[PDB]
Amino acid sequence: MFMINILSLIIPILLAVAFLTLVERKVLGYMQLRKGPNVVGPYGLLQPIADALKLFTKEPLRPATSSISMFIIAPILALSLALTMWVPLPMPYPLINMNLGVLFMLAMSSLAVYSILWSGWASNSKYALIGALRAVAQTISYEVTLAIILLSVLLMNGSYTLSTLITTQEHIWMIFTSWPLAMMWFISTLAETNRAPFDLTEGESELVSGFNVEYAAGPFAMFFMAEYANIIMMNAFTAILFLGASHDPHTPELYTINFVLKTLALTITFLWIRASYPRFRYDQLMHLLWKSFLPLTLALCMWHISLPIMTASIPPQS
Amino acid sequence: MTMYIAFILSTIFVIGFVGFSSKPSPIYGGLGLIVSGGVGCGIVLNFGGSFLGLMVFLIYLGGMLVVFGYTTAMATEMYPEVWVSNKTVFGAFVSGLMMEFCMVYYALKEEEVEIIFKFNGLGDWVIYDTGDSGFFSEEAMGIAALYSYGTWLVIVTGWSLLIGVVVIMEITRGN
Amino acid sequence: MNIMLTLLTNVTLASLLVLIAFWLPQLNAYSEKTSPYECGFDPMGSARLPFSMKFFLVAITFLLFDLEIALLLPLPWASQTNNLKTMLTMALFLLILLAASLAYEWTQKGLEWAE
Amino acid sequence: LFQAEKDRRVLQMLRENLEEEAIIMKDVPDWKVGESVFHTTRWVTPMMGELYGLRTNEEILSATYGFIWYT
Amino acid sequence: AGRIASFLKNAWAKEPVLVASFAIGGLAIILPSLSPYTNYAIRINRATPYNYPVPLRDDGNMPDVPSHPQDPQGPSLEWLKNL
Amino acid sequence: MWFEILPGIAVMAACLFIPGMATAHIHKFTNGGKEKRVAHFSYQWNLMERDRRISGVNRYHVTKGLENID
Amino acid sequence: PFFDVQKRLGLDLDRWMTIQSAEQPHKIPGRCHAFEKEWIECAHGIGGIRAEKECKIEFDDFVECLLRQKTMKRLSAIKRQRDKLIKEGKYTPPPHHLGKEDPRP
Amino acid sequence: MPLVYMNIIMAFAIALAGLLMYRSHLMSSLLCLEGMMLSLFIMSTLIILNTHFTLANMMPIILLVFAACEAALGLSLLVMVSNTYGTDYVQNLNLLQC
Amino acid sequence: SRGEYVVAKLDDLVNWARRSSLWPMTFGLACCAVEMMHMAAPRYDMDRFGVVFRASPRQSDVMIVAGTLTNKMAPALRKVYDQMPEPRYVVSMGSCANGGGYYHYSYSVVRGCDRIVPVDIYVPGCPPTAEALLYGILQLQRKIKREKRLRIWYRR
Ligand SMILES: CCCCCCCCCCCCCCCCC[C@@H](O)O[C@H](CO[C@H](O)CCCCCCCCCCCCCCC)COP(=O)(O)OCC[N+](C)(C)C
Ligand SMILES: CCCCCCCCCCCCCCCCC[C@@H](O)O[C@H](CO[C@H](O)CCCCCCCCCCCCCCC)COP(=O)(O)OCC[N+](C)(C)C
Ligand SMILES: CCCCCCCCCCCCCCCCC[C@@H](O)O[C@H](CO[C@H](O)CCCCCCCCCCCCCCC)COP(=O)(O)OCC[N+](C)(C)C
Ligand SMILES: CCCCCCCC/C=C\CCCCCCCC(=O)O[C@H](COC(=O)CCCCCCC/C=C/CCCCCCCC)COP(=O)(O)OCCN
Ligand SMILES: CCCCCCCC/C=C\CCCCCCCC(=O)O[C@H](COC(=O)CCCCCCC/C=C/CCCCCCCC)COP(=O)(O)OCCN
Ligand code: SF4
Repeated sequence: MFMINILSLIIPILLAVAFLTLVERKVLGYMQLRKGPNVVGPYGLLQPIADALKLFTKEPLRPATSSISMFIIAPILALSLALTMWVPLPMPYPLINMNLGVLFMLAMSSLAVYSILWSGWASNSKYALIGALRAVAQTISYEVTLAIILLSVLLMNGSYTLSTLITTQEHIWMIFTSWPLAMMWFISTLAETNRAPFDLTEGESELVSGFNVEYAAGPFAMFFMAEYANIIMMNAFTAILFLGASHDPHTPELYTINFVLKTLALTITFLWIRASYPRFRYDQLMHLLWKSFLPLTLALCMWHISLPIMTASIPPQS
Repeated sequence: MTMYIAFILSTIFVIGFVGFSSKPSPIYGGLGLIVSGGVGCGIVLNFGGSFLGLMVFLIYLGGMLVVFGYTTAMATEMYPEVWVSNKTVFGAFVSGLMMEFCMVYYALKEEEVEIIFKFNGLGDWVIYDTGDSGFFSEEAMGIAALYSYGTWLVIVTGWSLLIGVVVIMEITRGN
Repeated sequence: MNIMLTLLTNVTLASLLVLIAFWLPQLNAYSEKTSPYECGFDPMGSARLPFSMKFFLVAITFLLFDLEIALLLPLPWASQTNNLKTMLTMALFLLILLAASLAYEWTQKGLEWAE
Repeated sequence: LFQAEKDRRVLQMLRENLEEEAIIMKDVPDWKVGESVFHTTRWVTPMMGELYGLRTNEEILSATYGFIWYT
Repeated sequence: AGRIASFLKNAWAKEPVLVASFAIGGLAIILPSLSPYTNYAIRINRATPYNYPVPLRDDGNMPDVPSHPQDPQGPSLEWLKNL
Repeated sequence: MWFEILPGIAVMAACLFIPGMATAHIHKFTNGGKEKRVAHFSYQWNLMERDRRISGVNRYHVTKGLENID
Repeated sequence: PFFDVQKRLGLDLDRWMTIQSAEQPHKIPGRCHAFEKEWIECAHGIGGIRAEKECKIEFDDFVECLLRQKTMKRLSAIKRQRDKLIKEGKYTPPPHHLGKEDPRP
Repeated sequence: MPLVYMNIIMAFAIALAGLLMYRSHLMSSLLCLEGMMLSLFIMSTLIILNTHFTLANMMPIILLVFAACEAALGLSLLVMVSNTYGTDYVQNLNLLQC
Repeated sequence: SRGEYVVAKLDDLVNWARRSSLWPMTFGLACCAVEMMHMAAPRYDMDRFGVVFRASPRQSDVMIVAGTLTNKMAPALRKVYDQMPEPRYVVSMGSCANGGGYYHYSYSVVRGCDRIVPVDIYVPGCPPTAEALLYGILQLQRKIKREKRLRIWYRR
C-alpha cells in the first residue's frame, strides 16, 4: 500500500514533466509571436508522447573515448535523485515525514550536481568538460547563499519540518515577512536548476550542448526529464516556503488545488523569464552571488536572528 | 543478526574506504569518498543522529565538488587509473577487501580479539537505551547548546576560520 | 524503511529506463560514429589534459564558508534557550566574523579570477 | 500514569526472562540464576538485550528501530 | 559631520547593496539591546515546561510552594495570555 | 490564440493533483479513516505503541473509548 | 606544562564538557550518570594512585555500564544454551516469547 | 565492542595505511586525509549517541570545522607545488635531503 | 494473421512517433540557411510541426544541407553526418547542395552533397522559399510514414 503511494507520486510527476515541455514550447512560441506545437494531437497534446517514443527508439551512442561506467551511471543518478526530491513535500501530507526535510532537500540537491560532473568528465570530450567545470563554478557561486537564505527564512518556522510551514503561514504568507529574502531565493533557484539566464552547463550558443553533448536517445531523455522535474520540484518548494495555502484537515484537496496552482504559476514565471533575458557569464554569476547576494544575505541573517528575540516572537518548537 | 542493516552499511563504508585508499585517479577516489559519506550518514541516522549524518553528508558533497574541480586542473594524468587498470591499484583493492572479509569472518562466527577488544556479533541493536521520554531531540538539544554552553568553542572556531581565510590567501600569493 | 524502499524504487526505475534505451532500438556502431565530437574536425589534443581553474582561491574559500553554514544551522533550536543574550551574542559574533573574512578576501582581490 | 505502566511492563518482562532462565539453564555446571553483573545493588535500567533477548525478531526490530524508521 | 555625509552619498550612488547590508546589520546589532521585549522572550522561553516538574517533599515550612496546581501560590502565566 | 496553451497547463495541473490526493486518500484508508498519526518525537511514538498494545487487534488507530472501563 | 588558569581565575573555559554527569541542557541524563557520579565521589581528593586501587569497584561498574561486555556475554550464553536445548527439542519456549502474548498498556 | 565499532576503526586504519603509502598524486593522499577525518567523525558520533552524552553532541561538528581548515590548507599547498612543476607528483618534492 | 496485424500496428506507431518529432541539426552553410531561418520564423513556425533545431549531432534526426559544400568542408559534413545516431535523414536544399548550382564548374566545390552522403529529399531553388522547404519537410514526413521496418523483419 506504500508501494502504491510511491507509484502514485512517481508516475504523475513524469506525466507533468512530459507536458511541461509542451507547455514550455507553446508559451515560448506565443511570446515569440508564433504558435508552437499544434499539429501532433489537438493543440499539440500528443507531442510529448511522440518525443518520448522517438527518443527511446533511437540508437544510444557510447563514445569510443568515454568511461563506460560513469557515462551510464550519471543519467540514472540524475533521474533517481529528481524523483526522490518529491517524497518529503507536504501536499498537504508528505509521503515521507522527516524532522529535517529541508536539510534532506539541501543534501540531495547538493548530490545532484555530480550527474552533470560525472557525465561531463566521462564523456571525454572538450565541450563536455567545459560544461562540467561550469557546473562546478555554478555550485560554488550559489550554495552558501542558498543555505543561509533557507536558514534565515526558517528561523520564523521554528524547525526544519516542511509540514510546519503550513502552520506558520496560516494567516499570512511568509513573502510579506521576507520578500527581500524571497527574491534572492528565487534567483538562487534559477541558478540551482541551470535555467536561463543561468544555463551555463549546457550553454547551447556557446558550448553546442555542454555536459550532455555526447548523450543521445534515452539517456539524453532522462537528463531532460530530471531537469524539468527539478524545475517543478523547486517551484513547489518555493510555493510551500513563501506562499502558504490554507489547510483544512477534513478538506485536504482544497490545499492540494491551491498548492498546485501556485506551483504552476511559479513554473510559468520560470518559462516567462527564459524568454526575456540574455545569458549571464559564469564569472559574472559568481560575482553576482558573492558580492551582492552574500553580504545582503549575511545582514538579513543577523536581522532575522535578532528580530524574533527583539519582539518576543520565537516559534514554538524546540 | 536482525536484518543486518547496520552491518551491511558498515561493510559498504569499509569498502568505499578501500576504494579511495587504493588511490586510483582522484575522480574515482572522490566517488568512493562520496559513497562512504552517504553510507556513514545512513549509519548515523540508524542511531538517531539525523542532523549529524545529514550535516556530514552535505559537508562532504561540497568538499568533494571542490576536489573534483581541483583534480581536473592539477591531477589529470592523461590515462586516468581505475581499480582494474593497474596491478598495484587492483592489488591494494583486493588486499583491502580480503582483509575486511577475514576480519569479519574472525569476529563473526567466533569471538576473536584483534587489537583492543573482541566481538561476538549480536547485532548493534543490543546496546540501545530503552529510554522513553521527551518532546524534543536530545541530539538537536546538544548541538544547539553550542551557543549557550560552548562560548569558548565558538570563539576559537571562529578565530580559526578567519585565520584560515587569511592563511590560504597568504599561501597562494606566490611572488 | 520506507525511504529505503523509495530509493530502491527510483533507482530501479531509472536503471530499467536505461536498459530499455540500450536494448530496444537497432544499433549500428562504427568507428566514425563513436568518434569524439568537436564540431566536425578531429580534436588536436586530449580532453584529459589539465584544464586551468581561474577561480581556485574562491573554490578553496568555499570550503570554509560551507563549514560556517554547518555551524549556523542549529540556530532555530538555539533560539529556545534561556540565556538568550549569550546565544544572540555568539550568533552575531559568528556572522560578524564570517562577514569580516568575506570583506578581507574582497579587499585583497581574492574574489577576482586569475587571468 | 505512563510511568507507572512502563515500570510494570519492564518489571514483568524482566520477571518472564528470569522464569525462562530458571528453566533453560537448569543443568549448566555453576550458573547462578538471576546473577547481576554489577557489584552495586541499586537498580540499573535494562539494556533492551535484557528485555527482548528471548523474543522474536519482529518485536526486537520494533523496539529498536520503530521510531527511527517511522515516517 | 560633512565628510561622512559625502561618503554616504557616494556609497549610496555606487554600492547601494553594501550600504543596505551595513545598515541592516547595524540595526540587528543595536536594536535588541534597546528593546523591552527581549526580557519577555526570555520569560516565554522559561515558561515552556519541557520536563516533568518533580514535587517537593513537604517539610512543613514552605509557604510559597503550592500544594495543588490550582492553588494561588507559585508562578503565574497571566502576563502571557494578555500578550 | 493564447488560450490554446491552456489545455497543456490543464493536463499538467491534473497530473500534479494526483500525488497529494492519492497520499491523503491512502493515509485515510490505511489509518482507520482518520488521518495518519505524526510521530516527530519519542513521546508520540510511545503513545502510538500504547495505542497498538491496548487495541487488542495490534492496530494503533483502533481507538478504545470509555467502553473499556466496565 | 599545564597552567591552570581556569582554576586561578574561576573561568570554566572547558570543564563543563569533561564529564557526562555535569549539567546537561534540560536536565537530560547520561546513560551512566549514577555510575560516573559514584566513581567520581569515590575518587575525589585521594589522588590517582590511591583512586586506581580503592575505587576499582566503582570504575569497573562504570565500565560495565559504558560497554556492557559482561551483559552481552551472559545473554550470549543464555541464547546458546537455549539453541542447544531447542535443537534436540526439550525446551518448547512459552507462547509469550514467540509473539502470542497479551500486551499490557 | 560491536561489529560496527570495529568496522569504523578498520576504515580508519585503512585510510591511515592509504595516506602512509604514497603512489604519485598528492591529491590522493589528501583524499586519504579526508577519509580519516570522516571515520573519526562517524566513530565519535556513534560513541556520543550510544552513551547519551548530550553536550558532547556539539563535539563532532567542531571536528568537522577543523577538518575543512586542514583540507583548504592542503589544497593550497597543492596549488603552489603545481605552479612549480605543472604536476602534483610527490617525486618532485626532493630538493631537501636528510 | 495476428502477428502481421500486430507488427503493422507497431510499425505505424513507430513511424508516427518518428515523423512527428523531427529534430534537424543546427547546421547551415550559405544563402539557403537564411530561408531555413525564415522557415523557423513566426510566419511558418516549423516548431508547430514538431520540428526543433538542436546543435549536437547526437540529439538530431535530420541534416538539412543548406548551402554550397566545398572540398575543404566536405570531411566535416561527412563527420557530423556519421555522428548522428540512427535513424537519420538528409535533406538536400538548394541548387548548390543538389548538384553544385552556380558553382558547378569550380575547382573547390563538391558537385552535389549526394557524392558525400545519401540524400532522402531534394529541394530545388536558389534559394528555395521557406514554403518550399516546409513542403520538402512534409514530404520527408510522408516518406517516413511509408516505411515498413517491422513488417520486413516479420516477413524475413
Ligand atoms: C517502462 C519501465 C518498466 C518496463 C517493464 C518491462 C522491462 C523490460 C526489460 C527491458 C529490456 C527491453 C528490450 C526489448 C527487446 C529484447 C532484446 C533482447 O532481450 O532480445 C535478444 C535476446 O536473445 C539473445 O540473442 C539470446 C536468446 C537466448 C540466449 C539467452 C536467453 C536464455 C533464456 C531461455 C529462452 C528459452 C525459452 C524461455 C521461455 C520463458 C537480444 O537481441 P539483440 O540483437 O542482441 O538486441 C537488439 C534487440 N532488437 C533486435 C529488438 C533491436
Ligand atoms: C583575562 C584575559 C583577557 C585578555 C586576553 C584575551 C584572550 C581570550 C579571548 C577572549 C576571552 C573571552 C572568553 C571568556 C569565556 C566565555 C564564557 C564565560 O565568560 O561566560 C560566557 C559569557 O559569554 C558572553 O557571551 C560574553 C563573552 C563573549 C565575548 C564576545 C566575543 C569576543 C572574543 C574576541 C577575542 C577572540 C580572538 C579574536 C576574535 C576577533 C557565558 O556565560 P553564561 O551564558 O551566562 O553561563 C553559561 C553556563 N550555563 C549554560 C550553565 C548557564
Ligand atoms: C500503457 C502504455 C504502454 C506504452 C506507452 C507508450 C505510449 C502509448 C502510445 C501513444 C499512442 C498515440 C499515437 C496515435 C497518434 C495518431 C494521430 C493521427 O492523426 O495520425 C494519423 C495516422 O496515425 C498512424 O497511422 C497510426 C498511429 C498509431 C498506430 C497504432 C498505435 C498502437 C499503440 C498501442 C500501445 C503499444 C505500446 C507497446 C508497449 C507496451 C494520420 O496523422 P498524420 O498524417 O501523421 O498528420 C497529418 C497532419 N495533417 C492532418 C494536418 C495534414
Ligand atoms: C526595518 C528593517 C527591516 C529589514 C530591511 C530590509 C530592506 C531591504 C531593502 C533592499 C532589498 C533588495 C533585495 C534585492 C537583493 C538583490 C538586489 C541586487 O542588488 O542585485 C543586483 C542584480 O540582481 C539581479 O538583477 C538579478 C538578475 C537576474 C534576473 C532574473 C529574473 C528577474 C527576477 C524576476 C522576478 C523575481 C520574483 C521573485 C519573487 C518570486 C516569489 C518567491 C545587483 O547586480 P548589479 O546591478 O550588477 O550591481 C552590482 C554591481 N555594481
Ligand atoms: C555595524 C555593523 C556591521 C556588521 C554587519 C554587516 C553585515 C554584512 C555586510 C558586510 C559583508 C562584507 C562586505 C565586504 C566589504 C566590501 C569592501 C569593498 O571592497 O568594496 C569595494 C567598494 O568600496 C566600498 O567599500 C563601498 C563603499 C563603502 C562601503 C559601504 C558603505 C559603508 C556603510 C554604509 C551604511 C552605514 C549605515 C547607513 C547610514 C544611514 C544614513 C544615515 C568594492 O568595489 P569594487 O569591487 O572594487 O568595484 C569594482 C567595479 N567598479
Ligand atoms: S543554392 Fe543559391 S541560395 Fe542556396 S546556397 Fe547556393 S547560391 Fe545560395
